[PDB]
Amino acid sequence: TYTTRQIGAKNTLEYKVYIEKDGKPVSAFHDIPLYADKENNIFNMVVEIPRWTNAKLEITKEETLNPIIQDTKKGKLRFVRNCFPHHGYIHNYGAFPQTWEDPNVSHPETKAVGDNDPIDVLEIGETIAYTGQVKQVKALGIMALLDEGETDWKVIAIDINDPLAPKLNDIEDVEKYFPGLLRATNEWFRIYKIPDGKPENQFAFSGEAKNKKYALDIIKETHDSWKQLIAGKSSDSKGIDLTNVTLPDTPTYSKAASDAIPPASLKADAPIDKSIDKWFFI
Amino acid sequence: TYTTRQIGAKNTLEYKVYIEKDGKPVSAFHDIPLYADKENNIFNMVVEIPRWTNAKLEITKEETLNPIIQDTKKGKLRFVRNCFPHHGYIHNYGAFPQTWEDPNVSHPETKAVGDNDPIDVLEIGETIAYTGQVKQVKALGIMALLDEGETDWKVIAIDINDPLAPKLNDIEDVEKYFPGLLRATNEWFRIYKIPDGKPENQFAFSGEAKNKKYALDIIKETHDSWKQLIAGKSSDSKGIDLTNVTLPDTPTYSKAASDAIPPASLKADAPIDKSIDKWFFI
Ligand SMILES: [Mn+2]
Ligand SMILES: [Mn+2]
Ligand SMILES: [Mn+2]
Ligand SMILES: [Mn+2]
Ligand SMILES: [Mn+2]
Ligand SMILES: [Mn+2]
Ligand SMILES: [Mn+2]
Ligand SMILES: [Mn+2]
Repeated sequence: TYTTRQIGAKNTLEYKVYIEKDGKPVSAFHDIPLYADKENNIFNMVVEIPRWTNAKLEITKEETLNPIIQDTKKGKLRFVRNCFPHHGYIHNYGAFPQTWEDPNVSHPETKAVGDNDPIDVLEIGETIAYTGQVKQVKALGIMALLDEGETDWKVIAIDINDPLAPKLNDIEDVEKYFPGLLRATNEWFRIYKIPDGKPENQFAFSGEAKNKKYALDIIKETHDSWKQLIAGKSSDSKGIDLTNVTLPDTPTYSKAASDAIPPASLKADAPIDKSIDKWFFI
Repeated sequence: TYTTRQIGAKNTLEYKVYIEKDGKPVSAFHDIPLYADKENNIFNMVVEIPRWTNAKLEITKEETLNPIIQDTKKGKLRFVRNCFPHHGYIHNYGAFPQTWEDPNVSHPETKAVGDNDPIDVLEIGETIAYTGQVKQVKALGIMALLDEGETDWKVIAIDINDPLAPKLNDIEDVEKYFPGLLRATNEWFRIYKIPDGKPENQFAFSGEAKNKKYALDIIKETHDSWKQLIAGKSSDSKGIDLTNVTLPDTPTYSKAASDAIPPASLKADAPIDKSIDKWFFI
């Protein structure tokens, strides 16, 4: 069973969320299996950001056991702005562990290098998830986002426990049960950084959402890039901390890393500056 | 100075918010002056529901001093559902005190009786308001909503402290600085109750937002209806509690009413059922 270990208050620089496997901290990047049920195409998704929130939380590549922490820009805590008609993130957002968008190679389909991070997942179920939650989802499709010129695929998925899950089997079903969502998803990733002064992003395939099979191929591909990385065979690992406690066959395996993680110190959320309330009409 | 006296925890049946004037509870319906600046037409708006929230809090007509209490449905707290692409309410929502949508007569403009409540206000500023907040706003326009067949005007307004207030002077400026807000406003009020089993709402004037001049005229007439009501001259007050502590000339004036209100008993917000998370595509 996976649980979370929180250090500090949310919305502070000291906030860290470690994922625990049976009470013991494990690497959120390397120790959680990508597949919950391989042949049935059920995956383990690590949730970073709950729907309708702004704090840009992410699994950190540079710290041991890769806790989830808030991203920073110029020494300041990072928050995504509200762009009409959306309120913060419009999906439960996270990544698939044991995957890597290889920055060392130009990807053929997008003609750009990867963004140096596990592949991204948009979970569309009704329930709002929590930071550090490990959930089982099934893939429905995938969108080729070129984020600031880098390959940054967005997998469309759904918690297997969602009431609609059995009725969603491929990308065509998303438009059927969630009309307008794919259109709103394309728009969201194109414009979410404009309030920060960044240019609009673009999508390959004219923003088309590829089907489940295509999505599976990309996922497995990024999983193989991770296999190379964790074996220590990448030409450039970019300072990613490869410490893990469940892969004894790897050179960075260390059972003792778990014991070095500090105990939980869950404190009440810190306040967020009122400027984050603002709705941008871009 | 207007402050708030909170009884209980937010999101519970016992939650009440009384508005205080210099430390003394006053009627949120009758004792708060409609105009903050009559010559400049600056109005006092009582905030019921903050933007992006769901609890349907309202000024209560039947309780002494008319505190803000959450509406209920079948013994349970009433929450408005999230209808794609909106999250809860898309405006800071409230009312103008000392106004009344008269249910005893059919309004010439819409040919329907009033909904028996203070006229409604949509405040479009960037900052998220708080329940029980008395804010000064300028009127920009008005929409003729026929809610379940009753005259239910919606005044469009903005906090005079908003950074864009100087630039917004009439209805046309809303589309100029908040493109799409009006269309979204039209859609929100048409569909927000479909998930509750209600039929879609309608708008007179083809759902067009009338200008400031027009709005001022309607507010004036609802203010005159209230003047009749508070005087005890309405043919039927529908059981509304007309107790007030600032209008000596009225038969229901009673200064001791402030003293009967118990002291503030603020508690931390109570959790909201996860079912409220659900996004409806209707
Ligand atoms: Mn990032
Ligand atoms: Mn990511
Ligand atoms: Mn990105
Ligand atoms: Mn990414
Ligand atoms: Mn009502
Ligand atoms: Mn109202
Ligand atoms: Mn109504
Ligand atoms: Mn009303």
